[PDB]
Amino acid sequence: LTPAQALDKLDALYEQSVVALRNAIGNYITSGELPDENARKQGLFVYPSLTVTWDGSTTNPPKTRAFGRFTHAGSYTTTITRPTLFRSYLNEQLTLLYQDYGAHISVQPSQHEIPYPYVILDRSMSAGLTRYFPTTFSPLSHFDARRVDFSLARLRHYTGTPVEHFQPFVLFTNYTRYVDEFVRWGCSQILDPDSPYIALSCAGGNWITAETEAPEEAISDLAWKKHQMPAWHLITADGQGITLVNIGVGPSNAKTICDHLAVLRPDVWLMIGHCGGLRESQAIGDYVLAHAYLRDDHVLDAVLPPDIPIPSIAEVQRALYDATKLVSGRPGEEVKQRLRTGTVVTTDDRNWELRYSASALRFNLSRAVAIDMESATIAAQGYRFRVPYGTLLCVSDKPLHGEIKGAISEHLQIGIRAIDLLRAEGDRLHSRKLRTFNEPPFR
Amino acid sequence: LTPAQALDKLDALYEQSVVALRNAIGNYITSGELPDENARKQGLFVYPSLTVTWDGSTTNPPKTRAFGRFTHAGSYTTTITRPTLFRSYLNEQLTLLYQDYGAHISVQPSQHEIPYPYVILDRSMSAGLTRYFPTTFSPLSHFDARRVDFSLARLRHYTGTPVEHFQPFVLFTNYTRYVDEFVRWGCSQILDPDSPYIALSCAGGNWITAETEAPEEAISDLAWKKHQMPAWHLITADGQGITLVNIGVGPSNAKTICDHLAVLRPDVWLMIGHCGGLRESQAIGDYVLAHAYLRDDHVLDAVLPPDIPIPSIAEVQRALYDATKLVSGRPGEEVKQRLRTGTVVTTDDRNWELRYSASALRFNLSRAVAIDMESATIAAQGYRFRVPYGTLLCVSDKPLHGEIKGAISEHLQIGIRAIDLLRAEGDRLHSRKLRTFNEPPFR
Amino acid sequence: LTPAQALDKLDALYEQSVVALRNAIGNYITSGELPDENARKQGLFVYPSLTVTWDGSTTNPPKTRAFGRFTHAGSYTTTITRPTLFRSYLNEQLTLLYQDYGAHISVQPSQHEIPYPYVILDRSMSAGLTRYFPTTFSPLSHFDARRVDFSLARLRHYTGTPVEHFQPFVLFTNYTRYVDEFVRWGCSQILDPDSPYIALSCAGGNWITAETEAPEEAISDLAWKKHQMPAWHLITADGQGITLVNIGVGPSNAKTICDHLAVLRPDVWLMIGHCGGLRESQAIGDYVLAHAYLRDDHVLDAVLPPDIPIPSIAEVQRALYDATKLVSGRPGEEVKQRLRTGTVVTTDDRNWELRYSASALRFNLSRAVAIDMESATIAAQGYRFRVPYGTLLCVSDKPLHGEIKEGAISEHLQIGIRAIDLLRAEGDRLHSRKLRTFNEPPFR
Ligand SMILES: Nc1ncnc2c([C@@H]3O[C@H](COP(=O)(O)O)[C@@H](O)[C@H]3O)n[nH]c12
Ligand SMILES: Nc1ncnc2c([C@@H]3O[C@H](COP(=O)(O)O)[C@@H](O)[C@H]3O)n[nH]c12
Ligand SMILES: Nc1ncnc2c([C@@H]3O[C@H](COP(=O)(O)O)[C@@H](O)[C@H]3O)n[nH]c12
Repeated sequence: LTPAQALDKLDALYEQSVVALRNAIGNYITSGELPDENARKQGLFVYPSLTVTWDGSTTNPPKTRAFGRFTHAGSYTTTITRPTLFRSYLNEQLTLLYQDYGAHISVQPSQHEIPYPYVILDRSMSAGLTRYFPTTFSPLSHFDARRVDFSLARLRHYTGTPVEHFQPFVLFTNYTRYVDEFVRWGCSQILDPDSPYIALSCAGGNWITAETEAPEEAISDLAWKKHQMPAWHLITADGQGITLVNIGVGPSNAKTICDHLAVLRPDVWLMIGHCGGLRESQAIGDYVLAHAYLRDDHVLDAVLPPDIPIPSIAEVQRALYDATKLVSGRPGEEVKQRLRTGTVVTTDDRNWELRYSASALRFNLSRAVAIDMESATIAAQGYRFRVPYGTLLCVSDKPLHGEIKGAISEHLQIGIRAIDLLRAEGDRLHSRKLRTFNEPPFR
Repeated sequence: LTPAQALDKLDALYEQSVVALRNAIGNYITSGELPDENARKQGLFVYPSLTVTWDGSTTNPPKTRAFGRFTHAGSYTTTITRPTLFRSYLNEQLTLLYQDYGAHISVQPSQHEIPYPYVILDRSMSAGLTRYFPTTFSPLSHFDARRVDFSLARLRHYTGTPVEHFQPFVLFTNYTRYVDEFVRWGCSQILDPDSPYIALSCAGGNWITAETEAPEEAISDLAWKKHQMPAWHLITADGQGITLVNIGVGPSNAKTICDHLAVLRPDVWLMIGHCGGLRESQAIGDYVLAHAYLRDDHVLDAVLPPDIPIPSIAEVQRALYDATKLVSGRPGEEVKQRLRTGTVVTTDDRNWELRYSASALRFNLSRAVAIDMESATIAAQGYRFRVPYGTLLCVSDKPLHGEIKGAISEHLQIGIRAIDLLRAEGDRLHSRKLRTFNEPPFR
Repeated sequence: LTPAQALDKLDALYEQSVVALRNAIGNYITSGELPDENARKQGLFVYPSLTVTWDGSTTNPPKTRAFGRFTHAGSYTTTITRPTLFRSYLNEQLTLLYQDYGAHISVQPSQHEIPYPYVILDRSMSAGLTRYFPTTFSPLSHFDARRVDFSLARLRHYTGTPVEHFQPFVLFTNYTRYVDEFVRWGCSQILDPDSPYIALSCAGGNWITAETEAPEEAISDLAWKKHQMPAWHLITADGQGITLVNIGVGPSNAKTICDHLAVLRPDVWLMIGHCGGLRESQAIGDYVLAHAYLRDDHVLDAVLPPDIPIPSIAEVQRALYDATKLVSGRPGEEVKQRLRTGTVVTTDDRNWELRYSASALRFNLSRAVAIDMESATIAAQGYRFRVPYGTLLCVSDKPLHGEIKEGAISEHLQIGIRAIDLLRAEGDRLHSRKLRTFNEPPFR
């Protein structure tokens, strides 16, 4: 069975089950009719199952590639959802295993039923539905159908945007003004015929395009009230645009959003936000490129102990560095005056200043250069879900030197230019630094 | 007071006290005569004291330099030992503060007496000596006279080498064969009139030079029997040679040697040794460039908690990388097949294999690429003492894939070439990644 | 089946499999030929299996013996390797269970194949070998064939000595000069016709005997360069000599060496080395007999938590004490002036002095008397592997009293040797129940 064939059968089996489930739900709601146990046990409401086998024999397999590899011979399977949404991804991944290892692809109904909430009111019916309907050999991919549907639903909820509009290159900010600037620059790019950017999905619903009646409707103020972490997508025909998510504040929220965004398998996400500068030689407006993180955020301690080192992705580091040279003033070694590369402390205690003594030893021990509340969490999540990551913050205050609580446009530009550099980079973006011993074949 | 003047007064006060102490000791040994309390209380056996003051006013001070900087106005002092041995260092450091800040230098006797053992019997004398003789602002430097004398004495003991022969660029190895190769290459370089290398200090005493009668006396086999960590110095006229220390095995020993070597203020130390490859795609003989460390060595947990991130020094990382391209085969992106960049696990349990299950979770969580017993320790110590560091290991076995327990020359060459690249690098070697908030002015 | 019979069948089955494996390896290397799955599944490359059963019925079994006992009825099994090397041991152990409990012995092929590396080319073969060949009830013994072969190979590597030269009485030292003194005394004993010592296996290869051409070749200086922990064996006809291992420095190394030496089932191992004296009344050259250890070595925390008490073996303690009286002058309570019995601190931080304050509280809390870097580790390992242990250190410095870093070396080593003698004559009184676990394997 081939890639194109596998995709088509997945679409078929999936479409069939969702329709069969929607059908049964309608029947129950109108005539209190229930589905037959036999049909269900036969895959009536089941997710498609994708299996890929490898015999182990191959001339010279990709020993250096970061993804799309086999660590051993055997069968790798996974339930699948929304094949259309994941068409590109699934195609590309299956193609790599097909052409580089001559793997045996096969599709068939799984043993897992689709929870009815994902195929769609009242509350009395809620009692019956949950009673008679579905509610809530190595891994071929990181997440299974259940986990993916779970996160897609949630993404829309926190983002106020359809998941089909998310681009592979993500930018995260903890400062509102950045989206204003992003949207402005975005609309501007859409009007330029030479720019690949043809649309702008906005949190709330707005869909700005070149044929739009007064693109002022871009930023809906009501967006921040109904969505915890509003997103904005600058789309391109080939889906290689830029997504910007205003994550808000705190490690808790940073963890939450990454938990979901991870299922879309981004190519990279960068943290472009504010931070407090801890060094006297630092000036408000300066940049900090994190080369390491002092994880005082707690939120991920249980799944990733604080002593597990979270490294820097060299490719992303150069990108941020180079992009900073270009956009910010003249290049050379002069950047040093405006850019500091060092360790960033991420805390879950905004008011850490009320306890400086207790913190001072840590800052000193870590040679801390800046402090924020999202960096380490985003980076750690990137690391956990094999999503290249990077952090370039901008000093907005100097807590330790009597300057507690513009460069916005420039800062955002550095982020965007970095994206550009990484996009052209092609596959050099992905390395083996994030690969696990039991790494799934799919990227 | 000027740099040259300060150095001269330091030499004087120091020379005087050591002679005065040596004198008093001889008098006691021969005639049981004791020193007079008044003279001592007047600085008879005291170390010289170096004080540097800064008013705070200066046009535009070095805001980007890694060392020789003032974080605030005030006086910085420190006791000093062996001014001749530290002549270059002290001169350079004082010149920087003198010319860039117009700092006020001053020398005077301290309140600290030189422990008699450092200026050099039955149980009867030792009893008297320790009874009647000395026994064992902001800081201007990292270590004080007592701490420095303590380490110099120890360095000679573990190394079997005079401290005056140590060079600024250090190489560490946990494999004996590396010194054989190093000495061979070393003697070879001494015979070449175009090579800056003019001498080779050897563990045990040997001093090979171009005018030597059969330089076969180089490696004294008795060296490993009388010295725990034998060193070899390839010296140059300007003292910019290469020092190689065979550290032996274990985190304990790695910690010990660095504790002392740190007082000589090296420019950099690289770990060039063996390790176990943890990945199936790794082949014996491949190289591992550490970008992070999983500190399971324990030995430094109390002074530097395992959650404090130990970063990579970019400059050292590139030098190790480039040096690997040059020396090892052809350049390009092909290095990837021979070189893996990733996280190294340093353990204090050589037989960790006897407990794979317990370890496996850690290896996986850290994306471990290799495992040794000294790396993280050496790097952590470098970090602690502000000594740029780096690690480039060579896979000598594959514990997880059966194969358990020429390239040596190549490996060593990579280390040496890296040193060369860093030496030419000049000051770009030192960055601010290791600076503390209360960083002493002296490098 | 009887002891002698079991030994013979073990030798047979083992010899057969090793030869069968060596054969298959040769075939692959020369003709790329692979073994047949059926033969292997039939015990072609398999280790012998030793099983001992007990019905539970017996007049009056040894209720006080430290080893060779049954806690309950049932079958006890274990894979076995190098039956020749372990002939004495295996025979003695099987004899005890046979005659004291009338146990049912039986030998047969196991389900475990011998990893090819233990029966010993190039690099392009390593890939194939590891692909087509074997790579790297209740237990009858502490270690199985896999674990034993693993350690034997390693012992030779760290020691620079063939495993069959190791004696039951082991001495550990962290000071080079002790081997010089040991070898000297050793050669001397070999020349004396009244001494049971007939040979001296040396690290590196040398095999000194009475018929040797200038026994100066004893200590090969190159030994410390090619072997991390050089050993020296003073052998006797009945293999009851003394083995000396120069372990070097650190808890890591102390742990490593004991991990391997334990499979040879020593009768005892003593730590005879230097330490720092922490008491003002202590004089350089004094002795310290450890009655307890403050484990600040870390290296064994995971498998043996620091709060599990590591006790002193009374028999070993008396031997060390008496030996000290004899060798170090006259007996009586006059030893007190030269010998202090107390708690020893074992750390993995040689430069602990750089943090005295942080340590002071601990030293004080434990009534610490000395500090070193190997004792607690050696002792803990002995405890873990049921190998009687003891520590008698010699103060080489006084870190806390201005005396920071030999005739006494010879005396110290003599105390160690005399202690061994006392323990050797002690017979079985050496082994007690203080090290027995609830699920203790029948074999010593
Ligand atoms: N001195 C400081 N301490 C902690 N967090 C921050 C920040 C960042 O700014 C945000 C905090 O916002 P407020 O400064 O409005 O409380 C956080 O998302 C955090 O990443 N800037 N300066 C900081
Ligand atoms: N699989 C492994 N596990 C732990 N350490 C090592 C080493 C290294 O090898 C040395 C240990 O030597 P041996 O392999 O001779 O015991 C240590 O210095 C350590 O850094 N190589 N392979 C290793
Ligand atoms: N004051 C002290 N602190 C720690 N270890 C030791 C030792 C022992 O001496 C050895 C250390 O050697 P060096 O004293 O040459 O560094 C270790 O094996 C250790 O057991 N002697 N004195 C010591």
